[PDB]
Amino acid sequence: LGFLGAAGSTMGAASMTLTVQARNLLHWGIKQLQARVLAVEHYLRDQQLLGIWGCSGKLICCTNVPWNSSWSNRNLSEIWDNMTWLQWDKEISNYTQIIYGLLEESQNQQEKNEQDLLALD
Amino acid sequence: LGFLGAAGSTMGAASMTLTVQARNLLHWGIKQLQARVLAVEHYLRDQQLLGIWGCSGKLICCTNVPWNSSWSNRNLSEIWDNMTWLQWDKEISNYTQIIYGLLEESQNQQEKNEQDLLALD
Amino acid sequence: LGFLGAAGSTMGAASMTLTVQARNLLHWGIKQLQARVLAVEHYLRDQQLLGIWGCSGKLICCTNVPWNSSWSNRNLSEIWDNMTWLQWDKEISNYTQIIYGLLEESQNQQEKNEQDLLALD
Amino acid sequence: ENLWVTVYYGVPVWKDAETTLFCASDAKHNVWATHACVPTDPNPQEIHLENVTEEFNMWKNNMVEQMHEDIISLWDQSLKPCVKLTPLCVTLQCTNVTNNITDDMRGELKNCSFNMTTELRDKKQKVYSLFYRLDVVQIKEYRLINCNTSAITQACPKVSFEPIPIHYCAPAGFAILKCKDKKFNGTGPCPSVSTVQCTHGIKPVVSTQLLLNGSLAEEEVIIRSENITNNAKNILVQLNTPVQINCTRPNNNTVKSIRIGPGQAFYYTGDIIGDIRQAHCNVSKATWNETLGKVVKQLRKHFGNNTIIRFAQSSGGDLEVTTHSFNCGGEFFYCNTSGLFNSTWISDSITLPCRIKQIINMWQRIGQAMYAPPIQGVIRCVSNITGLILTRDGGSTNSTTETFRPGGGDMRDNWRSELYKYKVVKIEPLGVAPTRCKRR
Amino acid sequence: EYRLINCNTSAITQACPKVSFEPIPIHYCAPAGFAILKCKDKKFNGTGPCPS
Ligand SMILES: *[C@@H]1O[C@H](CO)[C@@H](O[C@@H]2O[C@H](CO)[C@@H](O)[C@H](O)[C@H]2NC(C)=O)[C@H](O)[C@H]1NC(C)=O
Ligand SMILES: *[C@@H]1O[C@H](CO)[C@@H](O[C@@H]2O[C@H](CO)[C@@H](O)[C@H](O)[C@H]2NC(C)=O)[C@H](O)[C@H]1NC(C)=O
Ligand SMILES: *[C@@H]1O[C@H](CO)[C@@H](O[C@@H]2O[C@H](CO)[C@@H](O)[C@H](O)[C@H]2NC(C)=O)[C@H](O)[C@H]1NC(C)=O
Ligand SMILES: *[C@@H]1O[C@H](CO)[C@@H](O[C@@H]2O[C@H](CO)[C@@H](O)[C@H](O)[C@H]2NC(C)=O)[C@H](O)[C@H]1NC(C)=O
Ligand SMILES: *[C@@H]1O[C@H](CO)[C@@H](O[C@@H]2O[C@H](CO)[C@@H](O)[C@H](O)[C@H]2NC(C)=O)[C@H](O)[C@H]1NC(C)=O
Ligand SMILES: *[C@@H]1O[C@H](CO)[C@@H](O[C@@H]2O[C@H](CO)[C@@H](O)[C@H](O)[C@H]2NC(C)=O)[C@H](O)[C@H]1NC(C)=O
Ligand SMILES: *[C@@H]1O[C@H](CO)[C@@H](O[C@@H]2O[C@H](CO)[C@@H](O)[C@H](O)[C@H]2NC(C)=O)[C@H](O)[C@H]1NC(C)=O
Ligand SMILES: *[C@@H]1O[C@H](CO)[C@@H](O)[C@H](O)[C@H]1NC(C)=O
Ligand SMILES: *[C@@H]1O[C@H](CO)[C@@H](O)[C@H](O)[C@H]1NC(C)=O
Ligand SMILES: *[C@@H]1O[C@H](CO)[C@@H](O)[C@H](O)[C@H]1NC(C)=O
Ligand SMILES: *[C@@H]1O[C@H](CO)[C@@H](O)[C@H](O)[C@H]1NC(C)=O
Ligand SMILES: *[C@@H]1O[C@H](CO)[C@@H](O)[C@H](O)[C@H]1NC(C)=O
Ligand SMILES: *[C@@H]1O[C@H](CO)[C@@H](O)[C@H](O)[C@H]1NC(C)=O
Ligand SMILES: *[C@@H]1O[C@H](CO)[C@@H](O)[C@H](O)[C@H]1NC(C)=O
Ligand SMILES: *[C@@H]1O[C@H](CO)[C@@H](O)[C@H](O)[C@H]1NC(C)=O
Ligand SMILES: *[C@@H]1O[C@H](CO)[C@@H](O)[C@H](O)[C@H]1NC(C)=O
Ligand SMILES: *[C@@H]1O[C@H](CO)[C@@H](O)[C@H](O)[C@H]1NC(C)=O
Ligand SMILES: *[C@@H]1O[C@H](CO)[C@@H](O)[C@H](O)[C@H]1NC(C)=O
Ligand SMILES: *[C@@H]1O[C@H](CO)[C@@H](O)[C@H](O)[C@H]1NC(C)=O
Ligand SMILES: *[C@@H]1O[C@H](CO)[C@@H](O)[C@H](O)[C@H]1NC(C)=O
Ligand SMILES: *[C@@H]1O[C@H](CO)[C@@H](O)[C@H](O)[C@H]1NC(C)=O
Ligand SMILES: *[C@@H]1O[C@H](CO)[C@@H](O)[C@H](O)[C@H]1NC(C)=O
Ligand SMILES: *[C@@H]1O[C@H](CO)[C@@H](O)[C@H](O)[C@H]1NC(C)=O
Ligand SMILES: *[C@@H]1O[C@H](CO)[C@@H](O)[C@H](O)[C@H]1NC(C)=O
Ligand SMILES: *[C@@H]1O[C@H](CO)[C@@H](O)[C@H](O)[C@H]1NC(C)=O
Ligand SMILES: *[C@@H]1O[C@H](CO)[C@@H](O)[C@H](O)[C@H]1NC(C)=O
Ligand SMILES: *[C@@H]1O[C@H](CO)[C@@H](O)[C@H](O)[C@H]1NC(C)=O
Ligand SMILES: *[C@@H]1O[C@H](CO)[C@@H](O)[C@H](O)[C@H]1NC(C)=O
Ligand SMILES: *[C@@H]1O[C@H](CO)[C@@H](O)[C@H](O)[C@H]1NC(C)=O
Ligand SMILES: *[C@@H]1O[C@H](CO)[C@@H](O)[C@H](O)[C@H]1NC(C)=O
Repeated sequence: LGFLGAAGSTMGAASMTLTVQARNLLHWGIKQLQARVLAVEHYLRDQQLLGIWGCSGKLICCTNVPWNSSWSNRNLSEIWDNMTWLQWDKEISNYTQIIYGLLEESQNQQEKNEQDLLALD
Repeated sequence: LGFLGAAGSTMGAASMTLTVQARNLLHWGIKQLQARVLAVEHYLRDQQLLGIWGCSGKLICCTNVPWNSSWSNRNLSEIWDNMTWLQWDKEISNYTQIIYGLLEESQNQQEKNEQDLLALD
Repeated sequence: LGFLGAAGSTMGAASMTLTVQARNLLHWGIKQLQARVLAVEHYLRDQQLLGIWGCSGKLICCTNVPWNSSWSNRNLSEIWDNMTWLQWDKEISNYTQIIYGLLEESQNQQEKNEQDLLALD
Repeated sequence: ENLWVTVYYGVPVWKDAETTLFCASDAKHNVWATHACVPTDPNPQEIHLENVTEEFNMWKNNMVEQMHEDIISLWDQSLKPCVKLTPLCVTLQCTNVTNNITDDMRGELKNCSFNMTTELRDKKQKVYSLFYRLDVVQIKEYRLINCNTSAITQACPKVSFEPIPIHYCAPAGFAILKCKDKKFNGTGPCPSVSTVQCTHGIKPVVSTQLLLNGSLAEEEVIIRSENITNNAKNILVQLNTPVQINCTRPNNNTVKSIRIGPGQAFYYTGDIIGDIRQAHCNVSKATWNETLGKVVKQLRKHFGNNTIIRFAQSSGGDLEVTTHSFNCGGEFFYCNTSGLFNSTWISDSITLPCRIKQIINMWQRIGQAMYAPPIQGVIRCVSNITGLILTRDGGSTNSTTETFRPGGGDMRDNWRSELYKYKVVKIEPLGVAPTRCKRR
Repeated sequence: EYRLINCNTSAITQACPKVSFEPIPIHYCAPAGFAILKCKDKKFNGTGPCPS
């Protein structure tokens, strides 16, 4: 189970290696600087997105957005055992923009307001 | 609803857009790199202030530091419903370093010890 | 107790200053840019490591991984009151990689699984 | 009551700031930015900010300085691969040209010859070419202008000088504010403010005494200066209507070239085909007459009632500031603007003579010089005036009259006419507030 | 009479006598966030799916 050794594995099996994958995410002088700056800017963008979702403290988290069955006509056991993450990512690639927008609107925007009201009272 | 569209809104109304604003915060080759490196450093420094305060998990948080209302003689409705954030920033421009110092020292130092004492037993 | 003034004190006393230390952790154009970029990558890697451990929100945290008695033949109160951090770091320098691996492997891998089951219910 | 400190992130507050801006362009070789920059956003966004009165001050705008340094460095890069003319500083014996010529001031065009080197170190050749009087100084024996002051570099003939628009875009964490208010004088609070990711494209058009190919005022002629009461200051006038400029060179000049050394070649003016005639530029009389009347009316508002306003040609200084510089086809022209400013105001066309110079120094730098290659054939160039640069001869309190003369000599003042609209600010997302709340 | 070839076209620079032209093996490595995949197949014509 080296880096990306999980790539051919079922989506469920792959969950065992998430930590390992995370560890590997982080004029000649100009070439070095452009590559390094981009690696950092990219890294931070992913972390900011999790921070909006409130999931930044975890590799795995749950959300309050319900699944739209039209995104994929499959059973839970079907997805977790009969597919790889590579196949899955392609299958729902049309809806990733929608899901990200829903996570912010349905959870982040709603929860911060309700918690503020409780704090205010 | 777009970036800085909240500038004319009241401080209370403006709070709806905080997430939107957050998303947009993140020879010639040298000049371009200096701008990008500094943009990253500035971003990280603000995150460090929140991390010390313990507020880094949220866009909005409460603290244990009392307002000390003599800093400005205004009512909450006079501030939140009748004024912009742009105007507010000027009203407390001479107290900002004081408030930040209070948060780092008067709150975090007490909280870390009480949490450790509970952990010890 | 200025920057690194704590270094002369015993390990227990040094804990008072952790915030002070935290504040200071963050042709010719190439030298300037490379120095800044490397400082940032190092900073971010330490935060990533804490995130794996689940301690990213705190200066001080506890884990459920047991201490190996072979790592150091000393009393707990002896270490805190009779040593400096500079001395302590040398005595366990052979075991640092082992401890870091245990925190990642032996505890956080289990908690993510239990949380998934609780969230599922 | 029991108010507490709270913290907010993402707060919509900005502060004045200066930062490097990223150049971009909508745009085979050209001296301009297209080689040094990236493609623009095809659909720029703009957000109006309601109830915002943000202050602008064009005279302190750092964007002007940033553009200047980028333009100078950009221009210099185009000459780095190009041919050096150091071997050409010679005795250069010359004689008067005799032909079917209507001429100019006598001696304006000369027939010169010199001993020049060849591809081989062992051999020399005798050559001849035409030169303009402006490029030749008497020692009969002559020297090329600046042979005793600087090296001369030949511009590469393949490279176009035609202006290409330049856009500037903010880096993350920064934003560019734009003043939309009509009839803004460049200073004070702007009643209507909006935010843009990038600026409108600005063409690097170089001219003196008149502003060419720029933006027009939306409704009426706008007069602005750093200090309206200080006669030393340049006054920029933006027109609300265009006035065209039609320039031509009728002579049908030809171009010949000779290889010099193993790595270089030199281009020079050959025999002129047909009659030799004076280069010139037209200015419409009727259009200009109306244009001046509008400017005078606005000047009276700034300088008071019943003041007689006159215009005149510059009293002195170098050719760069006493004449109107053009770049058409890569040829550099200097024209006498007298007759445009020859008027007094109380209550079909003009033809201006022009001269051509092949040795120029666009940025007025000591120790630098460039030789333009000659352009073959007849040149026609059509462009327009979008503003004027004026100075006062006044400051006197002893008269009921006032006189204006053309200003110029500082390229930064031309860019101000397009950049006065913009300001750069930094976004500061962190802030605090009193609202009552509790926490564990 | 003769001319060195291309005196009519370009300047000529003498190679420095102390500089060898002997090849040195070069390895290329990925930046962080990237990885290089290697095809292990045999009789591969450089295109299409690689089975390993
Ligand atoms: C070309 O011809 C003109 C006209 O004859 C020459 O200009 C004259 O120069 C002389 C001698 O100094 C003066 O006395 C005249 O007043 C000039 N005539 C003008 C200005 O109309 C000119 O010098 C000749 N050029 C050469 C190189 O011989
Ligand atoms: C380069 O040569 C020109 C021409 O000789 C010099 O300009 C002259 O300067 C003297 C000083 O006595 C004057 O009397 C002349 O009127 C000038 N001639 C012209 C045609 O303007 C120039 O000074 C020399 N070098 C520099 C740096 O100026
Ligand atoms: C643009 O117009 C404004 C007024 O709309 C000018 O503001 C002046 O500021 C001075 C400051 O001492 C005041 O004394 C003046 O009373 C203000 N206006 C007037 C009409 O007096 C501003 O200076 C103008 N900018 C320029 C460059 O002229
Ligand atoms: C201006 O000069 C050019 C040549 O430099 C003339 O172009 C020539 O036109 C004749 C027409 O019969 C052709 O045969 C030649 O081959 C052309 N020469 C070229 C293309 O180099 C042009 O006609 C002249 N313009 C005039 C006389 O008005
Ligand atoms: C600018 O205006 C002048 C004056 O009308 C034009 O001069 C005439 O040009 C034509 C050829 O285009 C000649 O046949 C006339 O004899 C000229 N009139 C004169 C010399 O009095 C001139 O051509 C105009 N320039 C342009 C580019 O249109
Ligand atoms: C533009 O041309 C005018 C002439 O049309 C030049 O001015 C003349 O200067 C002489 C000497 O001072 C005066 O006697 C004339 O009265 C002026 N104009 C006349 C008489 O019409 C003017 O200097 C030229 N401008 C440039 C920059 O060369
Ligand atoms: C001002 O803009 C006009 C329009 O682009 C320029 O006229 C063009 O010039 C180019 C380059 O010579 C020609 O290819 C175009 O055909 C011209 N357009 C016409 C004649 O309609 C004019 O040259 C510009 N002025 C300056 C000083 O650059
Ligand atoms: C490949 O498939 C086999 C079953 O055919 C499975 O046992 C093995 O774990 C899979 N390999 C990976 C990397 O998923
Ligand atoms: C699922 O997606 C479709 C298409 O956007 C939408 O019409 C439907 O309302 C969605 N269902 C949600 C909660 O069910
Ligand atoms: C998914 O559930 C349906 C229920 O009818 C079943 O018919 C189908 O075979 C299931 N798919 C898989 C892959 O088990
Ligand atoms: C996903 O998007 C691609 C690109 O538009 C499209 O070809 C594919 O059919 C889509 N998949 C769907 C709609 O299931
Ligand atoms: C308000 O705060 C200031 C310090 O900023 C303090 O000096 C003053 O006494 C305070 N007023 C109180 C606590 O009533
Ligand atoms: C603030 O307004 C409330 C009513 O909303 C009023 O009861 C209170 O006295 C005000 N506080 C002041 C004026 O300090
Ligand atoms: C809002 O503030 C303005 C001054 O900016 C004041 O004139 C007005 O009375 C305030 N409105 C209230 C308190 O309702
Ligand atoms: C804050 O300082 C400024 C000068 O920098 C002063 O004009 C203003 O009155 C001060 N505010 C308070 C509340 O003292
Ligand atoms: C503690 O250290 C000993 C070696 O001194 C090792 O054999 C034992 O497995 C360790 N216990 C752990 C790592 O839990
Ligand atoms: C640890 O404490 C014991 C008594 O519990 C004592 O005998 C021993 O010397 C101590 N070890 C030290 C100080 O290293
Ligand atoms: C730490 O313990 C040693 C034991 O020899 C003692 O000599 C030393 O003085 C102690 N340091 C203290 C008490 O600060
Ligand atoms: C740590 O390793 C070094 C290697 O030289 C060794 O000398 C030292 O005794 C080791 N420390 C312990 C406590 O084993
Ligand atoms: C000023 O703010 C108010 C907030 O309700 C907004 O309705 C208004 O449109 C803004 N400006 C103008 C000119 O209306
Ligand atoms: C001048 O015109 C005449 C008559 O057309 C022509 O013969 C002559 O060649 C032209 N110029 C010269 C220098 O001969
Ligand atoms: C070129 O050199 C020769 C020999 O000195 C001389 O006769 C001739 O006049 C020179 N040509 C020029 C244009 O000076
Ligand atoms: C313009 O210059 C005059 C000279 O007396 C000065 O008095 C005035 O303050 C200046 N106006 C400005 C700087 O706006
Ligand atoms: C150029 O000629 C046009 C007519 O073709 C005329 O309308 C315009 O005024 C001229 N521009 C000048 C003289 O600057
Ligand atoms: C320059 O003088 C030479 C003398 O031989 C003549 O051949 C040539 O045609 C002249 N050039 C011009 C443009 O008159
Ligand atoms: C400009 O036109 C007006 C009539 O509209 C005329 O009176 C005036 O004399 C003309 N030009 C000048 C310089 O007066
Ligand atoms: C002169 O003053 C009158 C009012 O008395 C005004 O109508 C006119 O426009 C003024 N003229 C100017 C400012 O040129
Ligand atoms: C310029 O104005 C003066 C004074 O009215 C006049 O004598 C002169 O002829 C004018 N020049 C031209 C070219 O009209
Ligand atoms: C002025 O010249 C510019 C050159 O680009 C042209 O785009 C503009 O339409 C002209 N203005 C006129 C003819 O009114
Ligand atoms: C240089 O000489 C070579 C000899 O083969 C010839 O082929 C070539 O055209 C020449 N180059 C030039 C630029 O005349």
